[PDB]
Amino acid sequence: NYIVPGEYRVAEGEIEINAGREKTTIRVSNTGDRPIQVGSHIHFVEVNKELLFDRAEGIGRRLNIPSGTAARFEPGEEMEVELTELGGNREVFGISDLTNGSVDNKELILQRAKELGYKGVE
Amino acid sequence: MHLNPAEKEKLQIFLASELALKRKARGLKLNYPEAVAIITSFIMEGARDGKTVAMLMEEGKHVLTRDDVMEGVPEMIDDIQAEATFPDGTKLVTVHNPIS
Amino acid sequence: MHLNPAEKEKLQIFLASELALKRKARGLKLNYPEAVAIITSFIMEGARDGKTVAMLMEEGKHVLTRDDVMEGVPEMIDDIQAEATFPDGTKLVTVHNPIS
Amino acid sequence: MHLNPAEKEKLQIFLASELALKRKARGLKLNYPEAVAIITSFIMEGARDGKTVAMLMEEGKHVLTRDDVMEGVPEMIDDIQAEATFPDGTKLVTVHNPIS
Amino acid sequence: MKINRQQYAESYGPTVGDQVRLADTDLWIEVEKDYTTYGDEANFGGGKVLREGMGENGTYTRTENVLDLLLTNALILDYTGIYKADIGVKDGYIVGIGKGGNPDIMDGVTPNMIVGTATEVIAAEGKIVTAGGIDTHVHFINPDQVDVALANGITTLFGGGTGPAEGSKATTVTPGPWNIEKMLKSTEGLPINVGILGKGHGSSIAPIMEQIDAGAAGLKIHEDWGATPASIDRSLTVADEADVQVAIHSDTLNEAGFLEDTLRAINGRVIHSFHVEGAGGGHAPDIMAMAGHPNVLPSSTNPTRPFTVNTIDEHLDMLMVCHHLKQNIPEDVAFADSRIRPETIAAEDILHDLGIISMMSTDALAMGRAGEMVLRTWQTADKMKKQRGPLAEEKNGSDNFRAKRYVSKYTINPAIAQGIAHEVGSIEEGKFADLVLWEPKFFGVKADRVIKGGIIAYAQIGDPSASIPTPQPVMGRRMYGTVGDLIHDTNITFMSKSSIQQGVPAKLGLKRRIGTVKNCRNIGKKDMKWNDVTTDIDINPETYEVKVDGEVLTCEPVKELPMAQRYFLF
Amino acid sequence: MKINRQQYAESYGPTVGDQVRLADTDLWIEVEKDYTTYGDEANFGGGKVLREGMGENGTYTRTENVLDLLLTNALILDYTGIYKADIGVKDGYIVGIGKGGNPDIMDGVTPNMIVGTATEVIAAEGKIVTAGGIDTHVHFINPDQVDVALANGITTLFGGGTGPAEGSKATTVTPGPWNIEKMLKSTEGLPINVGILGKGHGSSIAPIMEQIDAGAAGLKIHEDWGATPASIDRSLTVADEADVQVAIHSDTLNEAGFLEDTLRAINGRVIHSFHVEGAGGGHAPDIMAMAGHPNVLPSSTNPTRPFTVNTIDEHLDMLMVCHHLKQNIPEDVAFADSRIRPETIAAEDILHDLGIISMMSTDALAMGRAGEMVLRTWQTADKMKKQRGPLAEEKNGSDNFRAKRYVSKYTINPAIAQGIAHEVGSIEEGKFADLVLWEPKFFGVKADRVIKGGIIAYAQIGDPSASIPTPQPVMGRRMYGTVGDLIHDTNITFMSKSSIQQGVPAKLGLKRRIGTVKNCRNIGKKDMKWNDVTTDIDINPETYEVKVDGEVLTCEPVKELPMAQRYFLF
Ligand code: NI
Ligand code: NI
Ligand code: NI
Ligand code: NI
Ligand SMILES: [O-]
Ligand SMILES: [O-]
Repeated sequence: NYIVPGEYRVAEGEIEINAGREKTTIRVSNTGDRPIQVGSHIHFVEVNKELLFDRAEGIGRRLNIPSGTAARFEPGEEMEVELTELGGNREVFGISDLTNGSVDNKELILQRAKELGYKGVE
Repeated sequence: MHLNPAEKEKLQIFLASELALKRKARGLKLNYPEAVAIITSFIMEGARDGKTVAMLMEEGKHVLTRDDVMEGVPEMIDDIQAEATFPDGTKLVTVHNPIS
Repeated sequence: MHLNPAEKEKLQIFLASELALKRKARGLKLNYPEAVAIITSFIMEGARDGKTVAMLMEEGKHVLTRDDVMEGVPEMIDDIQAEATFPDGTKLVTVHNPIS
Repeated sequence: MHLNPAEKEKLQIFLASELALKRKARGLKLNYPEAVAIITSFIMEGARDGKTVAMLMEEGKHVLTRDDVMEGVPEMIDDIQAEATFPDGTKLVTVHNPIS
Repeated sequence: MKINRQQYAESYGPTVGDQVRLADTDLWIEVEKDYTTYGDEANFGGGKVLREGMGENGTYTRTENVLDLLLTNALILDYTGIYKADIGVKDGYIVGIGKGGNPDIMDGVTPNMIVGTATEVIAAEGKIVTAGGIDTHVHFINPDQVDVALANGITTLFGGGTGPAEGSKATTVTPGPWNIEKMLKSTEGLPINVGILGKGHGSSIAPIMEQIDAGAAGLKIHEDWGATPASIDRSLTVADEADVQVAIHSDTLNEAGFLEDTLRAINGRVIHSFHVEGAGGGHAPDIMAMAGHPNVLPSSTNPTRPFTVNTIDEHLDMLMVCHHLKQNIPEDVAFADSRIRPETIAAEDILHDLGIISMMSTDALAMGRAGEMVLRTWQTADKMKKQRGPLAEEKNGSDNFRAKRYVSKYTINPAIAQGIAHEVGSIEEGKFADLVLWEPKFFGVKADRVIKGGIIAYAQIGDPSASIPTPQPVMGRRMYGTVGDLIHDTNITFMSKSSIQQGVPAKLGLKRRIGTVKNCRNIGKKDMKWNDVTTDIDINPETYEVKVDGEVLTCEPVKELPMAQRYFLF
Repeated sequence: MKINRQQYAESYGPTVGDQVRLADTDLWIEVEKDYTTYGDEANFGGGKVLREGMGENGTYTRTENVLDLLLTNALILDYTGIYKADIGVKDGYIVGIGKGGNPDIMDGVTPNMIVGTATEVIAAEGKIVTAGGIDTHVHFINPDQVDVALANGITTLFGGGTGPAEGSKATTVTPGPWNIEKMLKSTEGLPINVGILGKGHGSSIAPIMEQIDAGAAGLKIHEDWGATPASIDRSLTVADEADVQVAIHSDTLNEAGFLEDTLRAINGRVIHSFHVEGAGGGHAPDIMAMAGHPNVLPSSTNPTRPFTVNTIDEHLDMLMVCHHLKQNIPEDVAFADSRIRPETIAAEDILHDLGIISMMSTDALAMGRAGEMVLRTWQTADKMKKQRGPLAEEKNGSDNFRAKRYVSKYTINPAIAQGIAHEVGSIEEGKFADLVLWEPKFFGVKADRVIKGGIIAYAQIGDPSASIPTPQPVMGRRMYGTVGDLIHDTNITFMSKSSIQQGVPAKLGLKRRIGTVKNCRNIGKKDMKWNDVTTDIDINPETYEVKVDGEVLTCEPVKELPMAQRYFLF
C-alpha cells in the first residue's frame, strides 16, 4: 500500500507486434566506415547504398522491431535482422525515390536500385 | 545589477529552497516542490562555487534521502535539471534519480 | 517544481516576513505591511505544519503585540486572511484583531 | 499588505543581497550583481533604520572592499543609487565609488 | 516478436486492461479499448515512425485528409469512455479519434487522420487527456484568476462581473447593455473561453431581455438583487424566448417564500441551481432538495468539496466576516448556523457519488477557488471510494464508473446545462480542440499542457534561457496561443442567438470566435451524463438530516486529502 | 585649444587610434576613422550643442533633411568597419551615418543629418553600437524566450514552432498552412522581428509549396521528419522556385545515406547547414565537412561554443536524457559517442577563427540558449586569440580583423543567408534601424538599449517609481516600442514573395511591417562577409580527427571564460 503517484498496474500478458504478417530473416552488412542506424518503418530496400543485402528481400518490408526503435550497424558489422511486411495500401513514395508507387513493382524498384548503386541487387 | 530574465526567475528557486530548508529544520518531511527547490538551488550554488558538472551530477544524488521526504516523493522525481553560470559559462546539470 | 500562480505569489509573503523579522531583530517597531507579512507567513507555515484552522485563529492573535509595532498599526489591522494547503486541502484562515 | 509596484520590485533586491551574503560567508569573492545587491540592500535597510542620506553616502563606501570582490568589480561600479522611505519620505541615495 | 506489458506501457502508454493511479489518490482507471494496430503505433523523434515516406505521408496536401495536429497515444478520460487513441485536430476542432499515420504502409489508419507535411505532433504517450473544464460559476473579479483556472485544466469560464465592484464580488452578474458590451470587449484579451450572465432581476421583461440582445449568454438570479417570485418568473420567461440558461442563488432568508415558493415560480421550467448544498447560498436549510427535481440542473461550488475536519470552522468564520456579522448578535449567529450545516455538507459528498448532483463549479473569488474545481472533484471521488467502497456498477477492480461519473461533473454536464455542448465539454469528433494533458502523477492537480482551439495556451515549462525547456524553474506559463491575434482564434465568446443575429460582434469589433448558446430550454436532469438521478430529497427542518429513499445520508469528515500537501508549495 | 586624448574619450567617446576592451575579454577594438569635426561634436543637455539656433536647426520642417533620431558619438562595430560616427534615423530606417547637427553654424554636417524640431537624441558617447543580432535557428517553444533574446542584443528570430509541442521542441518547423497562419497571428504580439520556417518534408511539391504560399519565409529539413534524399530534393526545388532559404539538420543515423548522399541530393543548390559541427545534429561523424563546400552557408549553434572543460560531460548527458537513451544499452552509448565528439568541437573553434564557419545561431530551447548567441561569439574569439595569437591580418596590436570576422557571424551573414539583408543585419544607410547600444564593460553580455525600427524596445533601466531612471533595481524591461500598436511599426514579419503577392497579410489582418525574403538562391559561401573560405575538410572516420590543408585542427578546452561569473547572478 506504498503509493507511487500516477503509477501503472499493467495487465498480465505480452503484446505481439505486426501479428499475422509474414516474417523474413536476412543478413545485412555495413560495408561503409561510418555507423548506420535504421528505423522501424523505413522501406527496407531504400536504406543506405553501403548496406549490402539481397535488396529484393527488402521490397515491401520493414524491420520487425517495436515501433519507433532502430537497428544499429557499426562500420563493417554484418548481422541478421528480421523483416515484416508493410501494410495499408503497400505503396511507398519518396525516401530514396526507388518505389514511388506500389511495392509490387519489384523489377522497376531493383532497376532503379542497381542504376544508383544500392548494394546487393542480383 | 543589470538582471536579465533568467537571473530574475532563478532568484525564486533560491527563495523556495530557503523556505524548504526552514521547513526541514523544524522537522517536516518535505514535499515534491520543496525537494526539487532544495536540490535545484544546491546545483546553482555549486556552479557558483566553481564545481564541475560531473561533481554536481554526483553530489545532487546525496542532498536529500528517502527519510527527508514524504511517501512517493522519491518516485515522483526522475530528474532535476538546472542551468547555471560555471567558471566556463552556462552549463546544464541533470541529476538523475536524486532521492533513492 | 510545477509552480502555479498562487505558489509564485505566496513566495513573496514569506520573503516580506523574513525581511520584517530581520527588522524586528535589530530593534525596529514594525510598520503596517511588515506586521501583516509576519502574521500572514505565520499562518501559511502553520498550515504546512498541519495545525488546524481553529489553532491558527487563536495563535495568530499572539504573534505580535502592540509594543512590537508603530503607533496606530494595531488599529489599522482589523483582519489578516490567508489561504494555505492544510493536510485536508486549501482552507481560509481569518485572524481578527491580531494585534490588541 | 497593499504592496505597490516598487515595494514588490525592491523585495528582489533584499533577496539578491541575502543570496550574495551567503556566497560571501562561504568564502567567495563577489561579482558585479552580488556587490551591487549587497550595497543597495544596505542603503534601503539604513533608510528603514532612520539614518540620514548623508550617513548612508558615507557608510555605503565601507560595506565591501576590493578584497571582497572579483578583479575589475571595483572599477565596474561607479555609483550605486537607491530610493527608500526615510522617516521624512522617499529620498535618493547615491553612493559614489563604493568599493576603492 | 512480443513486448512485455510493462515495457509496452513505458514506451507507448498503457493498453487494454492496464490500470493507472490518478495522482496520489486510491482511484484506478483501466484502459477499456485501444484504437492502435500493435507495431504501427505513431511516435515522433529521431529514427521514429512519423517521418516522410514512413508514418508521415509525403503525397497529400493539407485538404486531403491531413491533420494540423496529432496527439499520439492518448489515454482519454471522458464521459464517452476511458480508452487509448490518437487524437487528430484540424481547423481548431477534433476531427478524428482513432489511429493516425500513413495509409501508404500502416494498417488501421483512420482515413482523415493522415500525418502529412502540414501536421504538428504532440506526444501524449503516458499522459491522461481530458476535455477542458467548464466552470459555470465564475465571478469576474480579478483578471489574475484566468491563469489560476488554466493551471488546473479549466478552459471555459461562464459567469459575470465587472471586476471588484460589490455587485460582482457577490453575484455572477454583468448588469445591463453597457456593462455587458464593456466586458465583451475586455474578453478579447482573456485567454480562455467566456460566456457572460446578465442580471436575472426585474418585474418587466424589457430591462432583462435587453441584456440578452446586448450579448449576454444567460442570466443569474441572486438573492442580493432580490430572488423574488417576480424576478425568477421574468428571468425564466426571457430564457424560454431567448434559448439561454438561468442560474439561481435562491432566497436564503426565506423572505418572500420557502423552497416550495421558488419551485412554484419556476413552474417546471429548466433552471441551473448553483451551490445546491446551500453553504454558498439558498433557502435555509433545505435548498439542496432542488437536486431531486427533473427540471433542475444542480451544481456544487467547490469550498464544501469534500467534507473535511476544517470545513465547518472555515465556512462559519468566512460567512461571518464576509457578511460583517457579529459573534455577539444572536440573529447573526442564528443566520450563520442556519446556513453552514455539517448535515447537508456530508450529504453533498454522497449526493455527488450517487449521481444526484450533476455538476461542479468554482464560485471563483466570491466563495470558491478558481483553480480547484478539477482538484476537489477527484478528492471527493477518492473520499467516497474510501468511505462507501467501489460503486456496485464497477468491474475488474477499476474505478472507471466513478471516474466517468465524476469527470462528467466538470466537462460535459456544465456544457449541456449552458447550451454550449455542441462546441465544448468532451473529447468527441466535431467539437472544439480544448484538451488538457496530465502526467498521471499530477492528474487533477497541475495540468502539463492546456490546448485551446488546437494551439497550446498554457504549459508547465522551465527556464526560457536554457538549452532545453525542462530545467528549473518549471512553472505555469502562457504559451503562443495567448499572444498577439492568436488569442482571437484559440478562444470562443459564447453569446445569445439574438445578439449574434443583431450583429453585436461586428458592432463591438469582437475578433474572437463566436459561439452560439442553444438547446438550453428542452433539457432536464435526465440529460446530465452519468448524473441523471431524480428522487425525493427530504431535509429535516429541526435536525437538517438529509434522507433519500428513507435512508439518512451521512458520512464523516476526513483529516487528510490526497492532491494536497505532497504537491503544493503553500 | 587642445584636449588630451583621455579627457576627449571620456567626454565624446574614443577617436581615431584609441582602443576599447570588449567586456572582460583580452579583445581590443581600435577606432579606424571618425566622421566628426573636432570642436563641433554633437551632444545633448543643459548648455550643450543641440539647442535651437546652435547645433539644432530651428528653420527646417521634418521633410527638409531633418532626422527623427540622432545617436550622437557612436563607436560602430560592424562588418563594414569599426569607426566613430553619428547615426541618423528617419521613418524607422538608418538614413545617415556621418556627422549630425546644424549646417547654419557647424562644419562637416552630413546634408540629411540635420537636428531639427522633429529630432529625438540618444547619447551614444562611450557606447559601442552594433546591428541587432539575427538568430536563424529559433524554436518557438516558450514566449518568455523573446525577452531572453532581446537582453543579449538579438532583434530577429528566424525558425519555427507552435509552442511546446514535440515537433516544435525538436525542429524549427511550423507545419502546414493552418499552423503557419496561427503563428503569423501570434507574431503580431512578439516584440522582435520574425520569419517562420515550414516543414521541408514531402515527396510531392504541393504539400511543401502550400506552406510558402501560406506565409512561410523558408523551410527546415530535419532528420526527425525524415531527412531523406526525396525530402531534401523537393524542399530545394520549392526553394529555387519561391526564392526562400532551406535549413538542414541531416540524417545523423546515416539511415538513407552518408554525407556524400545528402550532398548529391542537394546537387549544388544553395542550403543553410545548421549546427554544422554536428553535436546539434547531422551525419555521424563527418557532417562538419559541409562547411568546406561553396553552395553551403554553414552555421554553428551555441552550446558547443566555445570548447570548455564542462562541454563534453554536459553534452553527452544532455543527449542521453533528451533522447530517453539508457547508459546500459550499448547501441544508445555508441550513438551518443558517435555524435558528441571533442575532436569536432575543438576543430569548430578553429573553423570559426579561420572564416570556414560563417554564422552563429542559438537552437533556442531545443539544444541551445536563446540569450547566448552574441555572448558565446565573443567568448570563442577571445579563446582563439589566447590559443592561436593575433590573426596574421591584424595591425597596430588591435583585434579589428577578428572583431569584424566574428561580428559578421551573428549580424550580416545570417541576414544574407535568409534573404533579408536588404532590411537588417548591419549598420548601413537604407536598412531598418535595429540598433543595440552596449556599455563596453557589458559588451556582448547585457545590452544597454535595444532600438527596434527607431524606437527603444528593451532597456536595462531601474526603479520606475524613482526620481531618475538609474536607481536599483536595474533590470531588462520592455520599453514603449513594445506597447499598444507601436509593436506593429517597430517589428518586421518576413514572408515569401508569393504569400505577399497573394495578400496573406490582409487575409490574416497582420499590422506588422511586412518584409520580403529575396535573393537567397544566387548566393554561396563567397557571399559570407569575412567568412568566405572554401576548402576540403577531412574528418577521419576512425579517430574523428579534422584536417584542413593536411593539418590536424585541435585545441584545448578552457577551464574559465570571460563574460561569465563576473556578470551573472546565477
Ligand atoms: Ni451564490
Ligand atoms: Ni457566486
Ligand atoms: Ni537540429
Ligand atoms: Ni534546432
Ligand atoms: O455564490
Ligand atoms: O537543432
